[PDB]
Amino acid sequence: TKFPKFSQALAQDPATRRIWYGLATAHDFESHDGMTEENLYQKIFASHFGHLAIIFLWTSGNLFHVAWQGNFEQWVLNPLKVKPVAHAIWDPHFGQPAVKAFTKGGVFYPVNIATSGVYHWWYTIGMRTNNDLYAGSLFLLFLSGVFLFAGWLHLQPKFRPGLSWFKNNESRLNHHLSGLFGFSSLAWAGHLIHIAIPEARGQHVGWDNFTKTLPHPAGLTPFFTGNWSLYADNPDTANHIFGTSEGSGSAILTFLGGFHPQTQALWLTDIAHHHLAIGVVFIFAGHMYRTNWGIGHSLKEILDAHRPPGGRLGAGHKGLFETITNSLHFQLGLALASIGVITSLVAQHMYALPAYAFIAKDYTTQAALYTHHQYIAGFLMVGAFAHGAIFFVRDYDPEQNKNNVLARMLEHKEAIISHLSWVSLFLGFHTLGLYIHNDVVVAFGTPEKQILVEPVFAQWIQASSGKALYGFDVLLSSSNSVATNASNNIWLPGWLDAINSGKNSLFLPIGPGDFLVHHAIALGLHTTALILVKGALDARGSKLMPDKKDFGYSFPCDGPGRGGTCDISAWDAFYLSMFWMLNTIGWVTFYWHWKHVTIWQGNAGQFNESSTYIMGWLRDYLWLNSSPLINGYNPFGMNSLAVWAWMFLFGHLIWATGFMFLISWRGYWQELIETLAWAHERTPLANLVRWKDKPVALSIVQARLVGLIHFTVGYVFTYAAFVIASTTGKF
Amino acid sequence: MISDTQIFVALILALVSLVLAIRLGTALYQ
Amino acid sequence: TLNLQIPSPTFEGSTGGWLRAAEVEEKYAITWTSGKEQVFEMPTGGAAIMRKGENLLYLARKEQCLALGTQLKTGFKITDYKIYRIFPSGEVQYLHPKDGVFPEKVNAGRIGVGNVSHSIGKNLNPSQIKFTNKSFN
Amino acid sequence: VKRGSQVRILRKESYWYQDVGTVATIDTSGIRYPVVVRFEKVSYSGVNTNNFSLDEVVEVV
Amino acid sequence: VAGLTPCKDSKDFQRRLDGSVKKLKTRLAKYEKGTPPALALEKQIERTQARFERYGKAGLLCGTDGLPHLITDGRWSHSGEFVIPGLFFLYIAGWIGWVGRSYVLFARESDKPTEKEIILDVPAALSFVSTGFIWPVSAFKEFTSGNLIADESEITVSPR
Amino acid sequence: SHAVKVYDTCIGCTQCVRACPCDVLEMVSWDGCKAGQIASAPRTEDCIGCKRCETACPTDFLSVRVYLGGETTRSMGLAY
Amino acid sequence: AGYSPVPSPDNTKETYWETKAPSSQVLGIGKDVSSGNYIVASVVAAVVGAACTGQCIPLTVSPNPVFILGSFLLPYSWALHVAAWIQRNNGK
Amino acid sequence: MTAAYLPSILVPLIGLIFPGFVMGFAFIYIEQE
Amino acid sequence: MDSNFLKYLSTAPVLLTVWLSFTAGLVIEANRFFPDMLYFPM
Ligand code: CLA
Ligand code: CLA
Ligand code: CLA
Ligand code: CLA
Ligand code: CLA
Ligand code: CLA
Ligand SMILES: CC1=CCCC(C)(C)[C@H]1/C=C/C(C)=C/C=C/C(C)=C/C=C/C=C(C)/C=C/C=C(C)/C=C/C1=C(C)CCCC1(C)C
Ligand SMILES: CC1=CCCC(C)(C)[C@H]1/C=C/C(C)=C/C=C/C(C)=C/C=C/C=C(C)/C=C/C=C(C)/C=C/C1=C(C)CCCC1(C)C
Repeated sequence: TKFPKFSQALAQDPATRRIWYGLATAHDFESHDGMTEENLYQKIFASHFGHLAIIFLWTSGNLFHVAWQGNFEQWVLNPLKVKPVAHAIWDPHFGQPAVKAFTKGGVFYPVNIATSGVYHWWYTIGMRTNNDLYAGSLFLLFLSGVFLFAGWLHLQPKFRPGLSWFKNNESRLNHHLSGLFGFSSLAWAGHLIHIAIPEARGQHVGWDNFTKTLPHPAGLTPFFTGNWSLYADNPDTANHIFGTSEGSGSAILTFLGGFHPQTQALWLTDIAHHHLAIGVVFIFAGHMYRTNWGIGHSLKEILDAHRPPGGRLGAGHKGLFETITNSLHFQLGLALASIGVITSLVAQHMYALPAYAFIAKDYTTQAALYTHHQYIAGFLMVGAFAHGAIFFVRDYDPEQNKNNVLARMLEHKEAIISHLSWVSLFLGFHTLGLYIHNDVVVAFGTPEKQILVEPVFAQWIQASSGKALYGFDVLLSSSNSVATNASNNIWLPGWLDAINSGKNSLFLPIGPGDFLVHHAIALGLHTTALILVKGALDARGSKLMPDKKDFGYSFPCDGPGRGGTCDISAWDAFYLSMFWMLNTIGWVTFYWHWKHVTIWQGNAGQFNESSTYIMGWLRDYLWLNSSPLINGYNPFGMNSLAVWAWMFLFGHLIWATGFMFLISWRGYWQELIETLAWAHERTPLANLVRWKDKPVALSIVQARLVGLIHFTVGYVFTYAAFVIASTTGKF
Repeated sequence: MISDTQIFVALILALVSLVLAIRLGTALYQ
Repeated sequence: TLNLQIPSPTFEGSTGGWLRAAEVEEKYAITWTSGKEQVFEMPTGGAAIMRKGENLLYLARKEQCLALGTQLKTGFKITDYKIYRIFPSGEVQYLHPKDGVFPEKVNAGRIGVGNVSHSIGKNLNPSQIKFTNKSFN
Repeated sequence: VKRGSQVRILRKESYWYQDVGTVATIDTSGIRYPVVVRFEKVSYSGVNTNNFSLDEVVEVV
Repeated sequence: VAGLTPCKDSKDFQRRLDGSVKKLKTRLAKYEKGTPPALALEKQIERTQARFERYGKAGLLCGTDGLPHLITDGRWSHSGEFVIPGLFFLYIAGWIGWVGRSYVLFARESDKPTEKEIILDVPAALSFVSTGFIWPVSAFKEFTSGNLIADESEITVSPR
Repeated sequence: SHAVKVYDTCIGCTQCVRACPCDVLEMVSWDGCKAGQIASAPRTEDCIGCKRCETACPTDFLSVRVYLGGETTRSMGLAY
Repeated sequence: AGYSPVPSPDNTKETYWETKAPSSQVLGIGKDVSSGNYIVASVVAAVVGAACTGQCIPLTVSPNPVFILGSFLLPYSWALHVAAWIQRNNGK
Repeated sequence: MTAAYLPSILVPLIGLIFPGFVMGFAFIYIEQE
Repeated sequence: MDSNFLKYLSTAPVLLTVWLSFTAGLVIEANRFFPDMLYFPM
């Protein structure tokens, strides 16, 4: 056969395993037949071009559908009253009741209401008409085309890059810091000053107007005179109606701090100043490394030079330059870990400090965004650790890493793993024990016997930032502090106004329930890290299979000898962490959603009192809030939430289906499929047809993967339904 | 508000991008 | 060589026997001499009666043939069992007692295949055999 | 090393690496792994004996 | 006082006490006086009142929920909430671990260590249980004499 | 097919050969072990990958290793 | 072992050290500067940076560009004194 | 011919025709010597 | 008493059950005479 053209070992398989494994190994270029390093890098380059094109097409489709089937123009008038519609529904399975139930957007056809916040995002950017969105979609289609053409072109013989080019670290770092990050954020500041702020003040400025419209009455004279403070004079009044000229100012760069009163989002002038500042900082940072001139550093020199003379790190960072440059898996792990941290940061900061107008009052949108980015964060972290393990299996050279930090990590992996295990057990034992103690006492009717620990440390941090709710008087809660006096005339007025009003999510008040759920989160993070770190460090070998690097990253097992060696691979560690990552992100999002739901209804006391025992979560969060969702459709009718109820049950179904692949293993199914093949061959009128691929059971690793995928899809879809439907049915 | 001519221009750009995507897919499959 | 005229152990039939893959790809056979008419267990399932004299049996897999041979050797005391593989072309080949003596005891003439000149700890690393044709040995 | 002596194992792949066993016999015929070491701790496979070379064992004090 | 109010002077705590006592009294109203159920419910009421009074006088702080909250930061005014209790734990746990380790070594130097670990030598086990009362100085003595920490070259480890 | 390999650690116990449900391992002559015999894997195309040979191996780290590779009808043990 | 050679910038030297101090090639353009020069530079930079920072601690809406520039000498003084120690133990 | 007809013209295509043709062609490709 | 019976009583599960029953009794009696101790009294 020639389906897995990249593997004859699969092309010669006489079973369906060939098809399955050709699917699942299509992108492991390194393992493909006759794969050279130049071909590997060039294929990755072209694939990156294709991926960028796909992203551009996806965003273009979003814009096009909001422009065509959307209510953006009638949403920019009363954004706090009109629900934003994502796209129209055309399903030939809908009944008249369903069509009517989904015509909620005042559009006269069934629609979906967007939960992505693109409406608020674009309105803040400066989009006002549907023609603006359509032009954006046209440009993004053009950009997808350009990047597809670039990907095709750079696979041509005279345009294929070389490895001396792919491994050029200094020039790529300089260009990515200076141009991709720095000048890109500078251009975003330019957009925010030339379009977004005038649009937020009711002055339309576009391609036909931006070359004659001054972003500031003084023009660029304050810039080219050193009188930069003239760009902060006359900010927008507190009575500014976003999108209109009533209450607007003339400042383009400010550091007011806090939130705009009407929009309850950060000041656009503050955002513009932020982007300009980080742009110049990144431009400076992108001039650090040596390129075709004499100025700059060399990362190899720095890494080799950094060795503490005490010798507590050994050879320090010698050889890491070659290790990282020659291992794409090391780079992949670093990038994935950093992007995961940054997307968790995006979730956290985007709720505590909303940047888009009126997004804070879109409760379902905020919850959906937070859950989305937290789940993405967890996936990225799991992937980073998985690719670290893959690097250890494939790209690690001990002789090159003779007694540097990496070899030392491997040296004391036992200490690392054992202490990680101890801290996991510590956290788990005691957090679960406190929860059970509270459960039992409250059950016996003695809630006064609960162990409720005030999160005084986090409360102290809040007070240091300027929260006066808790009486600490530390740094910014103190009016006579040097920290207060230093920033009293820049941002502290607005920042204090934001922190000390209970109308926002900035530094929400916390209590013993928050303490307990935080330590549950600590347990989850530590146990996921335990599984992943153990997998990575034992990937090359353990005492059970001391030659694991020979077998690779994702082999099924080593047989029933030596006591049994099920799940003895680093892939299995990934497979096992993914359960735990899902658990932990579930805990995180449960906490976020319940706290915010209680605050939104104003009964924060419900969380403060029921968060201390697990029955409180099971009753006052899940059972209580599932009512509208499970009533999406019922014997007495249906509403728009029927889709979310159906998807809730869908997630339950696929979750339980994954249980099948995770509990039932291969031999049973193989001995059953044998009987099935016998029956087919022996049945008249159906033995006229024969399989071209011998029907076999699924492999061990394949079954683990399929069960994990079903489990994950059920997890995600069940919670997505619950969160969106409950938020939309409660508010 | 979005006219059929506009939707048609969008479709033409989509078709061009599809052609380029097929080209890139071929070049990658090699 | 294999004589296709040897009688069979008067089996009563089963649904565990060979299938179309035996007629298309490979069909294994086992021949053995028995001193009396005993009852043995088919590797496919069920009981069969072996004859006094030579008995020929057809199976779909070499593992089935060798399991039957092990049963004969341990349960009974028959050790003259020979295993053959037959292709649709009529290319009957000889497999077990490959050299006429069972593999469990050394015999002069064999050549070592797959033997390595160190312990498993001396295997190279995939990083050392990456983008090269070297072998981890 | 001689018979009835405590020797620490230096083979990385070994279940008893950096662990002490008792030498039961040393074969002078010239085989690859002459020394035979007994251990009190059983391995995962259930064997408490192994054959080692003279360079993979160090006498303890 | 830290961020909360003393529980001895909180309307929420008083309301919780009142609710508990009223529940018990409603349960009691349906039982004859002097019967075992009446006596049991009366004792429950007395225990509830004593618990609430003792919590009030203990100096515990109570939040808006009306329940005592613990200040586990190190403040000496609230040591009895986490630190002294935790010192008692650490004492008992070090005792248990020290005596268990001593017994492991004692069984190690025996004819049949596995037999000693499944069928115990309870005279020696009780000996070690007794020894466990000065485990801190004993454990530090072991550490400094070098009998606690094993060398890196004498502990088995997997290949890299 | 699966790749079965033997190393110098072989002691000639022959239990790997006797444990194989197929006939993939055979004893050959050697001078590196007292028994004078070493395991060899001539018929590796009949290997199924059960690792019974690996189980029946008394040497610290196994003298016989089965590296599961490409799958065929015989490797997959498909009677159909 | 088949990995392509890693390209490094021009004039890339070996800076790895197990001596008491790095080789003074770590200091690049300032490799030939004297240890006394580094000491005086570090002291002057520390004083000037601290002064220019104090002149800007209660930041106004119109801070002085020269004070902003000079405040970056306090971080600079740290590297200067590290270089001073490196250059004292390398013979200079 | 207005844009309102495009959903009814396309959804059956993208959801029954494109998948059917893709599945048939991929079947022919995967099972092919 | 029979030494074999005493060894049986010295077996691990018997000792674990007896010791943990004794500890449970200790905790139960401590809570029976000094109940509702959420804190060390200071
Ligand atoms: C951008 C980042 C990135 C990149 C470039 C790579 C690249 C690679 N990864 Mg991956 N990886 C990533 C992120 C990334 N990974 C993340 C975030 C994780 C954590 C989840 C992993 C975890 C991971 C593992 C554990 C492994 C790889 C492997 C690989 C290599 C082979 C890919 C392969 O087999 O394709 C797979 C091809 C597919 C088509 C994927 C099929 C399954 C996906 C998940 C779809 C399931 C969803 C389903 C269709 C949705 C249904 C919807 C419902 C409504 C019906 C390749 C070098 C493998 C490798 O070669 O390692 C040596 C490997 O073992 N990666
Ligand atoms: C996403 C794409 C999609 C689309 C566009 C449709 C469309 C349709 N489905 Mg649905 N369906 C889908 C996915 C889809 N389905 C999936 C994924 C499933 C699996 C759960 C089902 C399961 C399903 C069932 C069980 C039934 C439908 C039915 C229907 C019909 C709606 C009700 C009606 O009154 O029509 C009915 C009126 C008609 C006049 C039908 C005419 C249909 C013509 C002949 C179609 C032309 C077929 C074409 C020539 C085949 C090309 C093959 C090629 C790709 C290889 C309609 C044809 C109902 C039906 O009646 O289907 C026949 C029905 O009973 N569907
Ligand atoms: C609710 C289910 C559950 C529970 C309780 C645990 C518990 C544990 N898992 Mg996890 N795990 C789970 C589901 C669960 N797992 C699932 C579904 C998977 C996917 C396969 C995994 C996969 C997994 C892996 C891969 C790993 C863990 C680890 C751990 C430990 C984490 C540290 C900890 O919390 O220690 C605290 C301990 C507990 C919370 C359990 C104690 C239970 C009770 C309260 C103790 C008292 C017992 C009582 C006296 C018995 C009386 C009954 C008797 C009479 C019969 C711990 C043993 C890690 C580990 O072992 O690290 C050390 C680890 O590596 N788990
Ligand atoms: C909800 C979870 C779940 C599901 C769906 C199944 C499903 C199944 N199990 Mg079970 N199983 C489960 C959990 C589950 N299991 C768990 C947790 C375990 C571990 C203990 C097992 C262990 C196990 C064993 C050991 C065995 C089974 C068997 C079966 C089969 C029963 C008969 C059958 O085929 O019914 C068919 C019906 C369904 C699968 C229900 C869903 C199908 C819906 C109604 C139709 C949807 C089709 C749709 C149109 C497709 C469109 C695709 C596309 C257009 C979108 C079936 C495949 C037995 C078997 O296979 O015997 C025949 C068997 O031997 N299971
Ligand atoms: C009624 C309350 C209560 C209960 C039921 C438990 C129950 C438990 N605790 Mg304890 N604990 C409590 C209160 C309680 N704790 C309090 C108030 C504190 C704060 C001081 C702690 C602090 C604590 C720690 C620090 C640890 C536990 C651990 C445990 C678990 C195992 C203990 C063990 O095996 O001991 C038998 C004793 C041993 C096996 C010997 C070794 C372990 C002990 C604890 C060492 C003690 C001495 C050592 C020098 C202390 C250094 C601590 C430092 C590194 C922080 C067990 C579930 C252990 C755990 O979860 O491990 C995963 C553990 O390490 N607890
Ligand atoms: C990737 C973004 C994206 C997504 C997810 C969707 C989704 C949808 N579009 Mg489409 N659409 C898009 C971009 C997108 N569109 C763009 C850019 C245009 C302008 C040319 C259109 C124009 C358009 C029209 C005119 C209509 C839809 C309709 C629909 C719906 C049914 C599918 C259909 O008929 O497609 C048909 C799509 C086309 C004929 C052209 C666009 C195809 C895009 C560019 C494909 C991009 C593929 C992606 C980048 C990579 C695939 C990944 C791979 C793993 C599968 C559905 C909600 C129909 C509907 O019923 O809406 C309610 C409908 O009438 N779309
Ligand atoms: C700046 C500031 C503001 C407010 C006050 C505050 C005190 C917070 C102060 C300081 C903040 C600081 C110091 C924040 C610290 C954050 C840090 C250190 C975050 C780091 C997170 C680390 C992560 C994920 C690591 C993940 C690691 C992974 C995958 C490793 C994978 C790997 C493996 C397993 C094998 C080798 C290869 C590779 C890729 C390395
Ligand atoms: C509208 C109009 C006006 C007047 C004249 C005209 C006849 C043209 C008439 C009709 C126009 C028609 C019928 C247009 C049709 C539009 C069509 C077919 C649009 C579809 C566009 C599809 C697109 C982008 C798909 C993008 C897919 C991508 C990147 C896939 C990425 C990739 C994947 C998934 C695998 C690896 C390779 C690669 C390329 C990286």
